[PDB]
Amino acid sequence: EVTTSIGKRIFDHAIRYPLLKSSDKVMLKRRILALRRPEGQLPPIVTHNMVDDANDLILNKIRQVQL
Amino acid sequence: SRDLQNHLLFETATEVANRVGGIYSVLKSKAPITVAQYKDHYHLIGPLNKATYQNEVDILDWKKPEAFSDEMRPVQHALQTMESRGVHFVYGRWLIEGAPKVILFDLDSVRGYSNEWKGDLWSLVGIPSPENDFETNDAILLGYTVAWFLGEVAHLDSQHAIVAHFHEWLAGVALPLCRKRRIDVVTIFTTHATLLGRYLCASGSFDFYNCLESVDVDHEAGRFGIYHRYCIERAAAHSADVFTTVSQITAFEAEHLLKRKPDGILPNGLNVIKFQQNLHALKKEKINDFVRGHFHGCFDFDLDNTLYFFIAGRYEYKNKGADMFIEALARLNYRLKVSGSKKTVVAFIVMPAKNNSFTVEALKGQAEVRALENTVHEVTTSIGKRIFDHAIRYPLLKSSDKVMLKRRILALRRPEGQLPPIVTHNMVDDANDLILNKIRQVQLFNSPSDRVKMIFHPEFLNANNPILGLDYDEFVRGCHLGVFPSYYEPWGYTPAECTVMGVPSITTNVSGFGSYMEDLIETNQAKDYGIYIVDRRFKAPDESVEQLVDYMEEFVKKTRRQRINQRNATEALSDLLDWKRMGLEYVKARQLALRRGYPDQFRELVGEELNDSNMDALA
Amino acid sequence: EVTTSIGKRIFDHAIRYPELLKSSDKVMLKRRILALRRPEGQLPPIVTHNMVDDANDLILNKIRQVQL
Amino acid sequence: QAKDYGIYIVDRRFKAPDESVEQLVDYMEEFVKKTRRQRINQRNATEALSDLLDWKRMGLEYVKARQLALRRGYPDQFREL
Ligand SMILES: O=c1ccn([C@@H]2O[C@H](COP(=O)(O)OP(=O)(O)O)[C@@H](O)[C@H]2O)c(=O)[nH]1
Repeated sequence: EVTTSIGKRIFDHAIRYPLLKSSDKVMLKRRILALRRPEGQLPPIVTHNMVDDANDLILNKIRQVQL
Repeated sequence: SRDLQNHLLFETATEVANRVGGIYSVLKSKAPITVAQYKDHYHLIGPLNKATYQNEVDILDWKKPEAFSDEMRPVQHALQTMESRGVHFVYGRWLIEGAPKVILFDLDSVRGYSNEWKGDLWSLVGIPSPENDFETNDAILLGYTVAWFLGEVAHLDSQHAIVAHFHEWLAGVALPLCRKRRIDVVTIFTTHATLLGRYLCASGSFDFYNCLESVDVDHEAGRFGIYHRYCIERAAAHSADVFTTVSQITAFEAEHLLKRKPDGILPNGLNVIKFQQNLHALKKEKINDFVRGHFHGCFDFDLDNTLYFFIAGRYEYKNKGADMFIEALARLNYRLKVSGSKKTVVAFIVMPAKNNSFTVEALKGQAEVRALENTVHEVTTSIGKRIFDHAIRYPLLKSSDKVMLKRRILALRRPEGQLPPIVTHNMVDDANDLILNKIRQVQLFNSPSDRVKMIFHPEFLNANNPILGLDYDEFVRGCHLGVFPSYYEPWGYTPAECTVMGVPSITTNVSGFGSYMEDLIETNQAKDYGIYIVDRRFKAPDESVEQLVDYMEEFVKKTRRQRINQRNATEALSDLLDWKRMGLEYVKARQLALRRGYPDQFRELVGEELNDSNMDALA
Repeated sequence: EVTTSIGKRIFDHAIRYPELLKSSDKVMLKRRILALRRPEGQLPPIVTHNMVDDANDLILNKIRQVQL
Repeated sequence: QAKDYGIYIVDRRFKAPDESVEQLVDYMEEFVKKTRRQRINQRNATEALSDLLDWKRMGLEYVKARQLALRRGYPDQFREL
C-alpha cells in the first residue's frame, strides 16, 4: 500500500514537469512492532500442537541433537 | 483572561490505546479529523493496558524540551509533578491514522491511594461497594488520577481554556471531582448507552421503549447489582456542563434513566475514504463459489437469479434482532412459494459462536467444487489448443476428459435424502444454541421447495477462510441486502459501515444508526435511498415483523436495473456519514462547554449573547 | 470466448446433476478461419515493410537471386 | 425529459444556421457544469433508454410493412383471415 502510493506521487511529479508520508511511517512502525519476538523465545521446531508431544519420536530426536 | 479561541482538548475513556469495546473505534476513527483541528493541543488520556500498549503506542520521552512547544510547556510541567509524586504514565503518539498524542496512566502506580479514594467517593455520595469489583476500582483510580492531572494543568496553564471530554461512565469518575473541586476546566460527558438501559432488556422484557417513564427510580439499579455503578454514571452525567449520547433514541433512555435531557447528540462518523473494476460483481462471485459447494449435489436453482441477504456481528441473539430476522425469513419463504416466485434467497448469519471448526460435510463441498473447477478448466484449455490449432492450419471432448469429468460429478453426490446444512461448523452446544433453535422451529432446512435458504456461519469471516474466502468487508460488498432489525443498539456500526460500502440495509428506529438516519432522510425517500427503517418502537412486535417481511418482498420483486439505482443512492448517502460532517457535532458540544463555563468571555467574543440551553440552540 | 462458454456450459451441467460449440459460436469461428486464407497462390512475404528503393536494395536482391 | 435521459436535441430545422450553434454551445456548457454525481445518473438514464432501440421492438414496423403489403395484394383474401 505504501509503495503504490509512492508510485503515484512519483509518476505524477514526473508527468507534470516543469516520498514516505507520515501516515505511512505510523503504519509501518506498527507492523514492525506487531512482529516482535516474545523475549528469548525461539523459532519453533513444530508448526502444530502435538497430541503426544513429549513422546513423539521426531521431536524427541530433534530435542536430543539440540537444534 | 483564559483563551476561548485557541483552547485545548482532553479526551478520556478506558478504551484509548486498547480495544475493550466499540469506543476504541469511535475515538480512533475520529482521530484524524480531531487532530487536524487541534494538532498538538489534543490529548487522549486513559488507563495504561500494560499488555497491548506496546503494539498500540509509539512510546515518547516527554522530558526533552522538544517534546512540547513553549505554548504547551504547562503539560510537560504537569507531568513533571505527576511523576514526582510517584505516579507513572506512558507518553507518546497512538499508532493510528492521525497519530494523536496520548497520556496513559499506570493505575498500579496509584493503587496505594485506593483506600483514601474509594473512601472520598461514597463520602461524596452514599455507601461503598464490595471489593468484588475490579472494574470500578480502576474506574476510580483512573478518575482521580485524571482529575489530579487536570488540576495541575489548570494550575499551570493560563493561556488556554481547557475542554475535558469524557466517554462512558467508567471514565466518568473525574467528573464529580471537577464540579466538587470547582477546577478551572469545562467538562463534556458522552454516554454510549445507559447502564440502566443495558440491564432492563438483558434477558427480558419490559416494553422497554414503552414502560420506562414508568420504571422504579433506584430499586431497579439495586436489583441488578448495578447500583454503585449507576450512581457513578448518574454522578458523571450531572457534573458535566454538557451531557450527550450518540443517538436520539439513546437520549430518550438518558433523560429518563439518568434524569437529564442530553444537551445534544454526537453520532459516530467513519472515515469514508477508508472504504471507497466492479467490486460488487466480483465479490458476489467468491460468495457464489461457496454457495456452489454448499448446495452441491442438490443444486436446483439459478445463482443468476439468487439474492444474498446477511446479518452480522457480535452474537446478541435478541438485541441484534436475529430473532425477527429468522422469523421474517420463514414468513418471506411462505409468501414467495404462493406467488410462485422464481427468485431464491440465501440468507447468511455471521455471528460468532462456540465451535469446533468446519463440518466435514462442508469442507467436502468446497473441495470437490475447487476440484471440478480445475478439471473443467483443464479440459477447456485443452479444447482451446485443439480448436485454435485446427483453425491456424486450415486448409472436441476426448475420452480421457469424459472419464475425469464423470468422476468429478460422482464425487459430488448427495448422501441420499441428505439436505444442505444450516450451519457450516460443528457447534459446541448445538442442541441449545439460540439461532439454530429458531431456524429449526421455523423449519428452514434448505429443502428444494424452500425459496429462502438459511446458512449460519458462526465465525467472523477472515479472507483465508478455506470455505468462505473473504474479508468481511469483501463479503459485504458481495451481498445484495444487509438486514439488521435490532432491539438494543445504541449506534450499531454494522448498518453504518454496510451503507458506507454502498450496500442497502434494513435497520430499525430503536437503532442508534436507524434513529439518526430516520431523522435525516425525508421519511418516504428512505426506501428509495436504499435504507429501510423498520419501526420497532411504536408498533406491536408482530406488526414490525410483518413490516420487515414487506420490505423483503419489495426487494426480491425488483428488476436488476431497479436494484442498481437503489444501490447508487446508498453510495450517495455514504457522504453524509463521514467524520467531516458528524465531526461538526463534536465542535457544537465543546463550544457549548466553552460558553456555559465562560459566559461573559463568550458574549465578548461573539459580540452578542447567544442561547446556551441546548447544543444547536447556540448555532 | 468460445472456450470459456464451453467451460461455463460443462461446469454448469456438472454442478447441476442429477458440438457443445453452440452454432452462434460455430459461425464466428468459421469466420475467423476464412479471414486467414492467402489470396490465390501468393506466398508468405520476405519483407515486413513497404521498402523504398525496393528494387536496388542489397539484402533483398540476394534473397531473390537465391530464390528464397 | 430528453436532457435527463441523455439526448440533447439541437434545433437545426427551424432556428438560424447561427442560432443553432449557440444552442449547441449551451448544451455543452450545461453538461460541463454537472458535478460527477448528476453525471453518473444521466448515464444511468441513457442505458435505460437502450430498451427502446432494440430490433426486438423496432422490427414490429417491418412486421407491419409486410402485412400491409399482403392486405394490399390480396385484399379480400386478407379480409377472410
Ligand atoms: O466477519 C466480520 C463480521 C463483523 N465484523 C465487525 O464486527 C463489528 C461489530 O459491529 P458493531 O460495531 O455494529 O457492533 P455489534 O453490532 O457487533 O454489536 C463491526 O465493526 C463489523 O465490522 C467483522 O469485523 N468481521
